[PDB]
Amino acid sequence: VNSFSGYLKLTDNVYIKNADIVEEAKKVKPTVVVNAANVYLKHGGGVAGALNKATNNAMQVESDDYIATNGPLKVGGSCVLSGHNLAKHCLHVVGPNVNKGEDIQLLKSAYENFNQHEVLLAPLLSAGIFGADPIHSLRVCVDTVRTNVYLAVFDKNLYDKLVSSFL
Ligand SMILES: O=C1C[C@H]2CCC[C@@H](CN1)N2c1ncnc2[nH]c(Cl)cc12
Repeated sequence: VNSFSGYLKLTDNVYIKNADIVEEAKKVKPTVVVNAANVYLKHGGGVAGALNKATNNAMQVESDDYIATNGPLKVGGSCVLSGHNLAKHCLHVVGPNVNKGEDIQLLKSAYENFNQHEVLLAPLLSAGIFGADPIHSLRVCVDTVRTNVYLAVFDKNLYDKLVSSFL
């Protein structure tokens, strides 16, 4: 039993809700919140910009130190950093950005990072400003993640479409 409330159950291990991941994180304080990161951990917009803003830029300060030490992530890769006031940990995961020409096949590799954590709160990778089809992202999530994932979908219209079209 966990503290996630109001989710629709899609499969044995995947749950979905129309919610703002920022507000959901602040309420649940999950062990792991997933960020829709880029390889530079520059959290300017989309989910990343929103999460970083909620940490009062502490996420960005920590991220800049991480990059200065380690260099950029790989597309499809991840790193674990602090969750600040939102969660114990933040798993920064880089899905391919279609608006940069990146290989959509890397989306499965991106979701594989979730399997290193028993329970996560997460957005749909590569959705939103990353330019991928959120319906496809949900399919890859369901077919790749085996741990317990709670998906927050900000747009109510998109949420309804994701539920109504789910096979
Ligand atoms: O539902 C979506 C899809 C998903 C990936 C693309 C960017 C946005 C757009 N809307 N996003 C979010 N997901 C969950 N929480 C969110 N909070 C804020 Cl602000 C945005 C946001």
